[PDB]
Amino acid sequence: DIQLTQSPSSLSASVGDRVTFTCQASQDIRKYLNWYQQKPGKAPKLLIYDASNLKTGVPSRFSGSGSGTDFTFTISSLQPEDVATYYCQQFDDLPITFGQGTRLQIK
Amino acid sequence: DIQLTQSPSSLSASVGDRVTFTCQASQDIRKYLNWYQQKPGKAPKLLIYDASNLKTGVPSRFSGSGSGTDFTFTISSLQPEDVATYYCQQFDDLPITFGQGTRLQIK
Amino acid sequence: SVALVPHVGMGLETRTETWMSSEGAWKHAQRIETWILRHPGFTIMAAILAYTIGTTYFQRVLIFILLTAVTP
Amino acid sequence: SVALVPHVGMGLETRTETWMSSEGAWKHAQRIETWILRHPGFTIMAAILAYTIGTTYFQRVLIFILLTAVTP
Amino acid sequence: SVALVPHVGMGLETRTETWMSSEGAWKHAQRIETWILRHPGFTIMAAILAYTIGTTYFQRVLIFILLTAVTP
Amino acid sequence: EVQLVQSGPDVEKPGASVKVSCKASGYTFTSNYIHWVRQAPGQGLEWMGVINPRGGSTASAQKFQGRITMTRDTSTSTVYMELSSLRSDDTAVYYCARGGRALFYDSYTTPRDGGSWWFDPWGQGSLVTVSS
Amino acid sequence: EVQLVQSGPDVEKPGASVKVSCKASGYTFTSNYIHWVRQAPGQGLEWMGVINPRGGSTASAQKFQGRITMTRDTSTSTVYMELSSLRSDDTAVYYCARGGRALFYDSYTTPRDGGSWWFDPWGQGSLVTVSS
Amino acid sequence: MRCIGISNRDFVEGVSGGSWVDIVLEHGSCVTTMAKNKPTLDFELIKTEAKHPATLRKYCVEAKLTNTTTASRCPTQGEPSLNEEQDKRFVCKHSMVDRGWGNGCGLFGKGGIVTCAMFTCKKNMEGKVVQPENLEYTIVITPHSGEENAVGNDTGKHGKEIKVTPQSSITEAELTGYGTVTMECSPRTGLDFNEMVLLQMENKAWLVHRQWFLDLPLPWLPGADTQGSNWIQKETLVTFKNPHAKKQDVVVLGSQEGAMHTALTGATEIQMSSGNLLFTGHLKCRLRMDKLQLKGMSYSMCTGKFKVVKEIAETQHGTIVIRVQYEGDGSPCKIPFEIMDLEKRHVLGRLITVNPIVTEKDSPVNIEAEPPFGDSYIIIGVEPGQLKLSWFKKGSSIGQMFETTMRGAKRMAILGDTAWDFGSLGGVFTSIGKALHQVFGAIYGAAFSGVSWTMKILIGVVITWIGMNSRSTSLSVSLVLVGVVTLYLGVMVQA
Amino acid sequence: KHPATLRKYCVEAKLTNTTTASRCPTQGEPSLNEEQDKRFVCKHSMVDRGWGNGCGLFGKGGIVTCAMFTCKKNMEGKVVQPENLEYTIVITPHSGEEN
Amino acid sequence: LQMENKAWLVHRQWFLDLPLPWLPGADTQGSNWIQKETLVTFKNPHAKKQ
Amino acid sequence: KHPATLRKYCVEAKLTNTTTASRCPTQGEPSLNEEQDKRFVCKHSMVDR
Ligand SMILES: *[C@@H]1O[C@H](CO)[C@@H](O[C@@H]2O[C@H](CO)[C@@H](O)[C@H](O)[C@H]2NC(C)=O)[C@H](O)[C@H]1NC(C)=O
Ligand SMILES: *[C@@H]1O[C@H](CO)[C@@H](O[C@@H]2O[C@H](CO)[C@@H](O)[C@H](O)[C@H]2NC(C)=O)[C@H](O)[C@H]1NC(C)=O
Ligand SMILES: *[C@@H]1O[C@H](CO)[C@@H](O)[C@H](O)[C@H]1NC(C)=O
Ligand SMILES: *[C@@H]1O[C@H](CO)[C@@H](O)[C@H](O)[C@H]1NC(C)=O
Ligand SMILES: *[C@@H]1O[C@H](CO)[C@@H](O)[C@H](O)[C@H]1NC(C)=O
Repeated sequence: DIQLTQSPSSLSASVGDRVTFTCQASQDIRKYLNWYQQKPGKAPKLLIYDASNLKTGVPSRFSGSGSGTDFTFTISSLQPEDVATYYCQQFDDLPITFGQGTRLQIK
Repeated sequence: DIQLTQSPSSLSASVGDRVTFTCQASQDIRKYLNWYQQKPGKAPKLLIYDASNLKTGVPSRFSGSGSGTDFTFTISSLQPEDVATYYCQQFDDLPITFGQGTRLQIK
Repeated sequence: SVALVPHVGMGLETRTETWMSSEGAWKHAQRIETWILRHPGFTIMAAILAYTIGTTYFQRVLIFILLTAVTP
Repeated sequence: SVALVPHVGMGLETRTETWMSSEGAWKHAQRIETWILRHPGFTIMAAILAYTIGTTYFQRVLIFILLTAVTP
Repeated sequence: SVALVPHVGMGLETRTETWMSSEGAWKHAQRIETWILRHPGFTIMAAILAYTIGTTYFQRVLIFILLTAVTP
Repeated sequence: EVQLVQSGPDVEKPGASVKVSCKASGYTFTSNYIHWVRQAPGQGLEWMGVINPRGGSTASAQKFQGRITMTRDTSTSTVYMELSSLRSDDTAVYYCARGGRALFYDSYTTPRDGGSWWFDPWGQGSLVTVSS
Repeated sequence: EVQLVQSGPDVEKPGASVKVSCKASGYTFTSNYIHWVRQAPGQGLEWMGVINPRGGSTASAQKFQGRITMTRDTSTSTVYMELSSLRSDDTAVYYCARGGRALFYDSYTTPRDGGSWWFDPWGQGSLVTVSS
Repeated sequence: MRCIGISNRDFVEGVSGGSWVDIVLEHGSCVTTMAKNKPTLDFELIKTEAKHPATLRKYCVEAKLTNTTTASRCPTQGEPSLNEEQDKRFVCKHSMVDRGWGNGCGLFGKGGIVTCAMFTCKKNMEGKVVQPENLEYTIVITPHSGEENAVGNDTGKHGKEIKVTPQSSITEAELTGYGTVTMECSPRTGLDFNEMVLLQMENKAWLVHRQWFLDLPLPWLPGADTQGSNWIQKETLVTFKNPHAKKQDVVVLGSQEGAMHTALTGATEIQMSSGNLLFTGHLKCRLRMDKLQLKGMSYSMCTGKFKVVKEIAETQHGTIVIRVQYEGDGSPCKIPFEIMDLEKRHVLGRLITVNPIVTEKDSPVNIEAEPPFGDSYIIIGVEPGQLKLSWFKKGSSIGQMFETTMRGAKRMAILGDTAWDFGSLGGVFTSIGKALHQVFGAIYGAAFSGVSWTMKILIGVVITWIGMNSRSTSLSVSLVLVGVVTLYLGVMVQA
Repeated sequence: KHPATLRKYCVEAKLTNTTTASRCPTQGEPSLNEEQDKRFVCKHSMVDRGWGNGCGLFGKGGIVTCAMFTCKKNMEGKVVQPENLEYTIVITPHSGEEN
Repeated sequence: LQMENKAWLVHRQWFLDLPLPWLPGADTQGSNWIQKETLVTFKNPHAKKQ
Repeated sequence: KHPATLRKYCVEAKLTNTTTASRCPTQGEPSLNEEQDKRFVCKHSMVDR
């Protein structure tokens, strides 16, 4: 049913750069979407809820955007400790589902 | 319930001797009783059914007796290969139960 | 529950006394009479009914004792 | 089973045709009439009943078409 | 379709039970009574008809149990 | 021939459940009753329960009340005993065998009865140990 | 603090069933929803199902239909996930976590939302491997 | 034996006629018979096997579609055509929609349109028929009198299988000793085949009478087919959508298999795997017993000292089987079995082993008998009187005539006037009975048949009511006959 | 848009396992353990037993059966609240502009 | 009928019809009890829960 | 001598676990998996939400 597409699959970037992801929904999910960071061998972690929102304790370089089917995650300045795989999450309807993930490689 | 008492607990005997066991029932079991031989590390085996009866293939030195609550198993001539532990079995009422067993020791 | 259907009339009895042995009857009466004492009004209204319906004097008596029996 | 409950009178309909679309009615008729052809005797006895009971001519007609309807 | 003409009265019935044995009858009843519960008004109007037509009392009863038999 | 092959010995943790199998041959698998009898090493024989191959009727002893399930596969001509809430006391050898009787379903005392319940046609036993 | 301790990694035979535990602390154990999310090594995150500590209501995804049971012990403030008919594909790491919960029974969408799904304090994960 | 426990059984007393009996027996039932002599025999009926069938009809419960072209002509002129409409393997329909400048073509009207579809079937029904030939009954006719071996276990060899076919007759049978027996079937008086159809579904089957099986809806196809794919129907199968205006559509109808079950209710099923299993039905045989020995005669009466293993075993009204094991010398000597009253010999039972006998010695010989309605004192013992056993039979004489009447009623029902034949040699009254009910119920037969539980009971009460209206004493010919046939036949049937 | 799912009807199933039992007596109405899991189906019936059946007493016996039950096919029936549901209309002008 | 010790002889039917949780002679782990409706009553205060 | 056991009446019991559920107050009649095993006791009721 609800198919969450994540793009791109991977990115390599130099420190300080701005990076963005995009997730596209087969249905209108309105404001329900999420952005995970997960470092290898670690549990996943929070970044963005309601597609628009930082968590407390999260650095400010993170942001999220988009509304109906389409969304963009953004880090203003790439930082080395940010190497991870990132995700977006559709909660709508509850056939709960995730984006496939996007890996980073530091330059 | 159908407490089955077996006596004696053990016997030692010389070859060729006549040996007898006795099983006593808390209730009248009529003709339902059984006599097992079991050699160590082996499954148990048949000897006497209806308290009175040899099985085909069983040597003739074996016999059984008794009726209401009381019974006697008998080997006419002790033979060395007969070293085992022996049992009597109450089938009546079906809270199926066994005698505690009697071990032999050859002299 | 087992509170009622107390295996009474039934049959089979015997020559020997059974259980509550000259009580449970006496019990049955005493309790229902007690409950009568507690709720006199219901006695009143019921009796009135007896004087209303049928009334064929013996009739009154009957339906009255029933309306006494009627309380569970 | 679902063989009979066939969601008909119900309501809600619409401006557009639904399902068996001008069939299942004429189905219903054709099959019961078929079954009439197969068991004429029952028609006979039933009709007789119509001539027996009531009989108030219009009555006869009614109870007759009833006894036609009566076959499952 | 095969939904109706369920090979029943027919004949040939044997000593041994057949198929739905001792169900499909009480099925039939339960079914139709259910549908009665669902559409009480139709019961009402029908009964009224029974009080209208014929109506020498037994008649009313009869044509009414037609209402029962009207249609599932 | 008259024969029984039980599955091999096993060991489990306490509180667990174990499944022991009993396969048979040499007769009509629906023509004889099955019973399970246990022997603790420092003890004699103890009757656990009973299953009927035909139809599936079952029964069990009071001691194992609640603790033991019995099933079968007719196609494989095989019986399964299973014990739950394993405890160290449960450590023993288990045995399965048959009966000649009448059937549909499994008890009987008045019909026939006896006839080498588990002395001539008894399995080879199997060891099970409840340990941490 | 907000915390989750899952039981350690395990390995099982195919067709089996495994039971993984999720213990929590730092809040009222009845005040948050529980979900199980699995990650296969060569894959991302997959949502297995949900249990409500309060009252016991549960739900599961279509893929695991028939295969997974969820229970709890309130006294221990602990949840249990269990998977049946284990197969090699099942080999993965499992995760559990929470939701900020309106009340009785489990699953809501309209009432805002949880604003996660095993990412904040779902736990440390645990590895399970289905192998012969 | 082999009868005991089946309940529902048929005691037939006496023969006369110089040995003439009429037995009507069917599978779940069985029959126990007696005479003033000859050994008691039991007739138990088992599988009926019709060998050669022949296949009439093809019904398919499921299909699928593909290809399925369609066409429309125009405003007005023409009714559209399509070439594949010519192979009847397709299904076709005309409908009407509309067209115009939107459709693009001609002047604006409600158009004709057509469609066709490939048609290919899923699971079938194999229905065949069997001529009143190639069909046979198998009977076990079992002796009583001991050995051991179950009053039961119809398996095991005693009463042979005594096979019979209408192609043959006279049913010559033999048993050990006395066992010369002559039976005569009348299978052509049986189920009345050629009215019959055997219908194999995926692996359950059903026996249903022909016409209904003709008239049944759903896709037709004749016994010849093989490649034909020629099916003639399909109008009741796949239905076509026509939403509001444009287009139209074709729809596989979906399997009716269950619904067909719901239909085949009200019919005895039949298992058919290999060639036939056929059960149920009924048959009537006539039995000539002449050359029967009593199985032993000029003997000595036991010796003494029986020691007995079992019970009492009161089944189903009477028979009270007992098992005993003789102890002693005397070799197959008669067993002095008696059933008497309190003391003061009035003695009355009635014994069915008749002439029980000891076998080879050790073997649990058994007996059955019928004590009176009351207290019973049973005695097998002789010289030191040996064994007396107290017994009590409960029940009531009156109650037994009553229940008997219930039996005979069920017999009036189920298995018709062949029932009247089920006795033996009533001379006039029996025959005239069979005829009177023959044509009589025959006219009630089928005519007011095809009716079910509900309509039966209901029509019953109404017609008995109109009878109660009391005109001209004809009410009885209404009324008593009415209520009886209607009600009594109402609840008993439909099983 | 958003439905929510109320009901599961299955149009087809299959059986397996399917143990059964009878007590044979009078005494007792038979029981079987798998009758416990309602995923099975159960029924009581009555047949008969005796010396042929072998056991007791000669009477019409109680008997039971159960079966495992599993369905392949369904109906998904859902409902929608008188909310997010929407209509789409084309409101077209006349006046030329070909086609 | 044996209770904790004391017992009672009562005629059959009544002993069938008697209420309270049913369970057949077979038992064998069954824990299968019919009934329980007459046992174990459920509160439902005014509105919420149960 | 020989009896045979017909009936098990229990005079006392206890409860535990005891999950419960509700759907919300039209669509659906709530369900819970443990309603499966008849060893549990079950009831439907109606409250509000
Ligand atoms: C039904 O008949 C069969 C066939 O006689 C009985 O099986 C026999 O039982 C005796 C008892 O010792 C054996 O000696 C025979 O070898 C058996 N026949 C076989 C195995 O073919 C069966 O016992 C009878 N039914 C009952 C309930 O006894
Ligand atoms: C219905 O509308 C469509 C869309 O305008 C028409 O298709 C157009 O036809 C003209 C005719 O030359 C072309 O120039 C356009 O490029 C077409 N639009 C496309 C291809 O998107 C269509 O013709 C109209 N229906 C009829 C019957 O004319
Ligand atoms: C119809 O479909 C079949 C598929 O079985 C294939 O031959 C082709 O698509 C069509 N054949 C025709 C139209 O003759
Ligand atoms: C049913 O039988 C199969 C064998 O065909 C067995 O594997 C399975 O465990 C059985 N299930 C139950 C519930 O008895
Ligand atoms: C009930 O809860 C206890 C612990 O609270 C647990 O051990 C037990 O397995 C539970 N029982 C059921 C049937 O879920």
